[PDB]
Amino acid sequence: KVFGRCELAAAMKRHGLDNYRGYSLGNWVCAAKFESNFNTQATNRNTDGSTDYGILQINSRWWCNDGRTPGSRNLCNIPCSALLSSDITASVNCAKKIVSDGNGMNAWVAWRNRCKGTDVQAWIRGCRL
Ligand SMILES: [Au+]
Ligand SMILES: [Au+]
Ligand SMILES: [Au+]
Ligand SMILES: [Cl-]
Ligand code: NA
Repeated sequence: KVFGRCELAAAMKRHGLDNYRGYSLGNWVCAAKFESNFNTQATNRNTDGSTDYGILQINSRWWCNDGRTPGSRNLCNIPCSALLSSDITASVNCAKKIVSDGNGMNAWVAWRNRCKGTDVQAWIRGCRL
């Protein structure tokens, strides 16, 4: 599923991400934009041979099991394919563990490089939330 910006904002808010570990909704929408262009089916290969899955590009190295990432963990205890669903519940619940792990949203290199220190409120401008 390719979400609209405000559609994703509303889904992430309903799923409890607004100010989760202190990160305003705009941060999460900004992250999803630059990670996946709001596309739940987005997959990308990492240099280490791990893969990033779904709207928040969650990595098989640590968080999910894709059956082909040697010497990896499955800390969200999910198949990586669950992160590709039109339903963002698994992505959001896994993202909550990730951002809690000590590095906050710096775990998403695209958040650090493209969202951090920017006016992220712009990502939820005009949305009914
Ligand atoms: Au909180
Ligand atoms: Au992208
Ligand atoms: Au900011
Ligand atoms: Cl689970
Ligand atoms: Na990416």
